[PDB]
Amino acid sequence: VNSFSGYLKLTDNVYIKNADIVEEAKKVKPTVVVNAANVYLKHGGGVAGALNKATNNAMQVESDDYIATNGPLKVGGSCVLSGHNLAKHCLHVVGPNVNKGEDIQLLKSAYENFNQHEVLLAPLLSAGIFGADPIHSLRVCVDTVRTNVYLAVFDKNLYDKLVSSFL
Ligand SMILES: CC(C)[C@H](Nc1ncnc2[nH]c(-c3ccc(S(=O)(=O)NCCO)cc3)cc12)c1ccc2c(c1)S(=O)(=O)CCC2
Repeated sequence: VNSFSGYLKLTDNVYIKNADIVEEAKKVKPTVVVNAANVYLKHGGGVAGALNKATNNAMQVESDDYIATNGPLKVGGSCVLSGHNLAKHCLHVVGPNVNKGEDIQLLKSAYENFNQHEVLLAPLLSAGIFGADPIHSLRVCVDTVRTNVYLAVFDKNLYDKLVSSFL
């Protein structure tokens, strides 16, 4: 259960590893995997596309049914759906996409959703092509998340810059 390996503990509740979140989910089958979602839960590329491809599109079929019945999420919001073969549950969280003018204050609301789950495997919210400064996203995670979060960052260069900034 939640057999995370090779993480570096940064704080009492934040751990980090240079790894593909999809490979970590396949190995660990955690209780919760976090998806870096958008408000219509369309998993077209990046982390969301990779997690969806690893479920062979089951995540996308389920997300479409959630959207049809409940409507879109808001930026900073989340929903809990099945984790299929990757985890017991998938927590779809929408961080702001600064490359599109969404406010950075919503990154704190996005990480606050992690607090409803004791243990989570997660990506660094709003980083990559969402345009937020990735070291700033790690500072918001550290100051906002109180439950146990295991961050998988699939880039050794960025992992080293995050760990150098933190230590
Ligand atoms: C900052 C960056 C290093 C980080 N990336 C990632 N972090 C952690 N696990 C990751 N897996 C992949 C991946 C991609 C594609 C594929 S593939 O389907 O092309 N190849 C399949 C081979 O089995 C296979 C894994 C990316 C990745 C990240 C963190 C946050 C965000 C992004 C990206 S974003 O997707 O640009 C926008 C949403 C916010």
